[PDB]
Amino acid sequence: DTHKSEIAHRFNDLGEENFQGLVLIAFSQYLQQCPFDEHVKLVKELTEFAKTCVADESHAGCDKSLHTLFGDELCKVATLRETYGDMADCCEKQEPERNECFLKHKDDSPDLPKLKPEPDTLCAEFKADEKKFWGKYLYEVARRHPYFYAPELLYYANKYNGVFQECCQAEDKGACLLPKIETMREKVLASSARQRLRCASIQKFGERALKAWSVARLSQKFPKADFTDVTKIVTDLTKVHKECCHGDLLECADDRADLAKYICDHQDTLSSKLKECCDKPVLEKSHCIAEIDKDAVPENLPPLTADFAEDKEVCKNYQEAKDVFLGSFLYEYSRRHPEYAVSVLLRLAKEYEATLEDCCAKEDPHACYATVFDKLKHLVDEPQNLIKKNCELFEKHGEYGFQNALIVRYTRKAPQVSTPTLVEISRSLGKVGTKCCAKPESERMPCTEDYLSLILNRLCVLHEKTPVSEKVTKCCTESLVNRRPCFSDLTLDETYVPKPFDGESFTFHADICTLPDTEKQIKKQTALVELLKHKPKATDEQLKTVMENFVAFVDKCCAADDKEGCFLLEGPKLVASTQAALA
Repeated sequence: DTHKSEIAHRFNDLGEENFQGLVLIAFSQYLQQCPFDEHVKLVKELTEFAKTCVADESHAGCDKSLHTLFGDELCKVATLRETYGDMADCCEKQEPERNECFLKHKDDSPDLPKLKPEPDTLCAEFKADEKKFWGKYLYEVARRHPYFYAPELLYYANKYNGVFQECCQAEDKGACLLPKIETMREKVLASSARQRLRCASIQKFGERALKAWSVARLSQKFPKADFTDVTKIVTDLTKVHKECCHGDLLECADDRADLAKYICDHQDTLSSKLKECCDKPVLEKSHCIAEIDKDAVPENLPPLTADFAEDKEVCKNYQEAKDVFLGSFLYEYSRRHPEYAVSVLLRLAKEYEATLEDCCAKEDPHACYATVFDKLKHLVDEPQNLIKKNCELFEKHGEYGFQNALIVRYTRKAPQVSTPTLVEISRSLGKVGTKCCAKPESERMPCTEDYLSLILNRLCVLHEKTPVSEKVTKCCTESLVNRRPCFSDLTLDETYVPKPFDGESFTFHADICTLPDTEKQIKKQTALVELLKHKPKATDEQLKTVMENFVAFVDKCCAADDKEGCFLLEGPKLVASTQAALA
């Protein structure tokens, strides 16, 4: 809800420290290139005005919307616009427009230096000023991921500190810290992808899509809940995510706290896994609930054919009460299948929907949709063969082998996409092997579908910033829930006109010899993409030969005395070699 003084309301609800955090996150996600201390000052200033309004709401300005209050604060420190971008055009414009402009200016792949844990330096900062060091962590992560789930970011900031709380007390700082923060960094990135997809769902496919996702999601976590309760929690959660994804972070965090209290207050009718969450403080409590496993399927449930195929009122309910009727279907189908991926559950509901839209226009609707479930049961089969086929490729060729094959397959599907993007996304798609293939059946599809929906979303967010491929635009915008099988159906893009020439686009150099093995990979794989981009019908067999010429060439020259000399005298016969194998 809103109060006359929203700043007062949020500071009271949230308490200073999380108020401060979220305001830092907001500024850092709005101005991802601005320096830390210009932000800290903006936050100290908002905080003081917040305090004023708390003491006296009757004071001037206190009734201003949070947008107003944020933007005039950003616009003061930032007259800086030169090596910024176009954006200082926003400040000039007024509200509600200046805010939209801001939001529109969020950069999904800023080009900021990957940060390298320097254990001693960071431990120093912790001693001087934990608070600053807390906020330092927030600033760094928020600006690299400007849609990161803001109250979850506070949770992570606290764990990041409680880590140095523990290891900065050590003789071996590194051997302590650097395991912890690598492990935590992986979750942070996973959280970041999950949220980018939530914000893509509402932003490009409307609030309806996000709502469907949550019904499916929540029905899997609390399957013993009735559709009334699920519907109430879905409503509250959709609004939490709507606020967070629109930058309304004080309102997000506050509504999320209220929700987490409602869940915990009702835990006896929701899931017995909540016992482990519900005595925790607020942010840990919310995080634990976010992370909750599905529950077991409730026993003694009737068959879905009852309400969904047999009920005389099917077309009636679909026509008269469409969104809630599909909602009910999604809930009932989802609570019965924890072994299903959410994007799959949603795919099934869309196909159920599409069948009714065909069938209810006919003379005998029931004759037409009677068998709808046998059809949907089969849509679950499609992924299985390919998932199976890919896990076999992974077992036989490991992660590297599986990324190289994906690089060939996605370079062929989308040869216009920039080489660093094709490398990044292939490399992430290939990690699905490691993540999912040694799972059992009950988790395997959800594992794979889930993780692919997250990385394909990354591709589409990147592609929206610079659209280059017709077929990518198509799969990204056609249907959210069908993105994975769309990208799968994509074949060699015959509309692509090959890279005729350049002067030796990719050359290996003696520098390569010292890079860490990881980075030597990304160099080989870049070179693979460039090979494919110039000879877009090269065969699997030709491609494996040239990769083998890449590896033989580097091994020979990295093992040479005059390393750079070998790259320069022998480089040329790799170019000819490749030429000769491609004919």
